[PDB]
Amino acid sequence: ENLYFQGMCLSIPSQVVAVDNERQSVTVDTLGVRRDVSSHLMTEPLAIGDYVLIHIGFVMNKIDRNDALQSLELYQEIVSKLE
Amino acid sequence: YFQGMCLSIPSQVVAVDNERQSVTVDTLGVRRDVSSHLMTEPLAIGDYVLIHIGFVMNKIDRNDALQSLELYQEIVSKLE
Repeated sequence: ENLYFQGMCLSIPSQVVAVDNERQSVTVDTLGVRRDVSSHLMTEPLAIGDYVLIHIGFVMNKIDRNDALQSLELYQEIVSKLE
Repeated sequence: YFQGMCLSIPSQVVAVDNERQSVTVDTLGVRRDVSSHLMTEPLAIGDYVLIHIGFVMNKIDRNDALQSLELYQEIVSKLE
């Protein structure tokens, strides 16, 4: 699963070349092209010289139910306005 | 970073299967099953969640990565 960046594209092992934990970012090199990326979804702490496989994904964060319920009316109005 | 391009929609947990370790969420009427391992903290039925999208990174063994990269390079030389 972790091999697939998305369903029809193989992740390329990428070397970690910089780590900035105070700014939650890491720089990776993928076949020589460098990209700085947010490190919020790294699955364990990383260091220079580690190799990673990367995929677009997500994690689920809880939100207070009352805040969710109050905000949802605005989300529905947006959908109504833009569909 | 690209999470900055969209607003996560509050989504209700509408089913929980602990034998499969999955949950179902509902986002304005549309339901999806998601792995429970993706919870950042304990969720229960009826809770609301917001996803955080981004690049998930899995560390792999350096030697495996380095040996495989010859094959990636070979594909690139051939296609691109």
